Amino acid sequence: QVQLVQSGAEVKKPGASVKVSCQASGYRFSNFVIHWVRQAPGQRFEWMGWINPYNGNKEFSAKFQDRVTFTADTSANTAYMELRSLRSADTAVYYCARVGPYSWDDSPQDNYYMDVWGKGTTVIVSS
Amino acid sequence: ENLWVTVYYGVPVWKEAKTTLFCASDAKAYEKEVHNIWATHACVPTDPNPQEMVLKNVTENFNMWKNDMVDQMHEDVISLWDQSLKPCVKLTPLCCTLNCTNATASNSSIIEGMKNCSFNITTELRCKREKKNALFYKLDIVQLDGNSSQYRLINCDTSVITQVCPKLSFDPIPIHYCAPAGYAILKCNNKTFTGTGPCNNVSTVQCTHGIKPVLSTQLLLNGSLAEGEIIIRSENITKNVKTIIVHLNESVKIECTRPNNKTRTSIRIGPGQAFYATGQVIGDIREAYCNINESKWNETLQRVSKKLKEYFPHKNITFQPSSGGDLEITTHSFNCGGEFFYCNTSSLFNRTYMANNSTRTITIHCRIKQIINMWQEVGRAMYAPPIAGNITCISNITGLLLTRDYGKNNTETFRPGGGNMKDNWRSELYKYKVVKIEPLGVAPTRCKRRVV
Repeated sequence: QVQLVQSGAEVKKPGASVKVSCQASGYRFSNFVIHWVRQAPGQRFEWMGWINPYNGNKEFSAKFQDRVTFTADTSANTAYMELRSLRSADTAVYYCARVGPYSWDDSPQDNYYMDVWGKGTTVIVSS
Repeated sequence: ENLWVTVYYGVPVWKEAKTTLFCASDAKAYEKEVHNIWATHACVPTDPNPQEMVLKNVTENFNMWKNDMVDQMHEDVISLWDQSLKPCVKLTPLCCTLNCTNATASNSSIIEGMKNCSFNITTELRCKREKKNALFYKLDIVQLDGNSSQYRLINCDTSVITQVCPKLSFDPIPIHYCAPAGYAILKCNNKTFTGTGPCNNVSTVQCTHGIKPVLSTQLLLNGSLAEGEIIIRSENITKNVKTIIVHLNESVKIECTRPNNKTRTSIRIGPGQAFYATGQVIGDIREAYCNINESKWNETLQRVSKKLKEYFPHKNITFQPSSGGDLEITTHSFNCGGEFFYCNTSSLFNRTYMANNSTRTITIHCRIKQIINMWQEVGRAMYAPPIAGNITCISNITGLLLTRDYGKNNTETFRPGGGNMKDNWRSELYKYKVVKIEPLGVAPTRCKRRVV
């Protein structure tokens, strides 16, 4: 089986930072890109970005590039995210994800669909 | 009484330390009048004779995992490409957007592997935008957007791309590595060394034997062989390990070919420069493929599994294909002739075992790409120009870079992996180490000078 396990829930101050972790099992962590996804109550999911633990290349949605940072460690089987300058709109459930395996017939980046997710973590911006 | 100091110079003892090593290569390519990316950059002469010299009664520590002279190797291999690529003209103007279709190959209404690709480009030095066309492999191409579709190169958005200067050759050559003045190199002539711990038979040499910077994943090819039985090397702290290196004592032939005939087409960006493009396809179309002897491979898997079991003595061992992720892991990678082959190895690693010869050839489908994430580097890529006509290839497989998954009930799942490029050379430079001389020493004795 495949699972991604996350940090505990967070309630943090406005203007400060929130940092989250996502530890994996059932597969070699260094051989799959990892996504980050958020959902506010009743709203769409909003893309945050992706990271590839094998190299550490990063790509952000330009909406969030000044606010978000990722990193991953091959010795920990864990991916980290950091979102700086919290506002009330950041109150949402956050997820990390894993992509499907590439196959011979696929064109590039056909596989970045969400193959597996974690159970999510609640983040609330409050004093 | 009457015991009295003496001092010696030229003493034969040593201590461990880091050093800056010498490159050492052939004089001119394969001693042929052409430019080579490795040999031509100085690297001193074709030193013919290794000064091997054997030591009586020397036991020596060795840590191939922490050895300093793999780091300098990685720094050198990186730097040579970095300096060599710089004068070559770049691909930056072509990164602009694309509008392209399916390609009509010769005598064919379709070809499923090829886009035919049309693009705007500056034809003069810095003006006169015009349309121009070429064709590309898929896996340098991506697409989503527009009311009607719109195409783009894979890497040019995230990273700069430079095409290798066309006359420069990618083929590896034997490079020797010598210590500078004041330092020496030790070997382990032992034919069954684990890689770490004391070494019961040691010899020294000014320069190592020739080492070939073969770029490869998933298989050690065009390399060396273990003199004794097969050797399996792993991190020694824990049962689960970062990587495992298996190094065969007999090497199995691999041949590969790209049968389709390719003609070239050239586009002028620049002043005394030229972007090198891929044009019309010629010949009966097939994908690239490689061939391996079947029965010899069955014996090879029996042998390596026979020794994995010594560590790991319960019933099952399970080898499996690649795990997943982006393509760069999940296909066996190498280059030959002038282009970079990527092969789905899954058919070749589907065996399973339980405890307690020039026929029936297996073939593997193998795919080919032109833009590359070479040295697995942040924010940079390389482009490879096409080569006229078909290509044939031969190489000798020597070992595997494998990995273990998290364990499960009486069943082990071994599949290819490791992946880190430093493990390629750590699989061959395990023998060596570099060391400093302290030529000075002091002692008691029955001797003085005269005060007069």
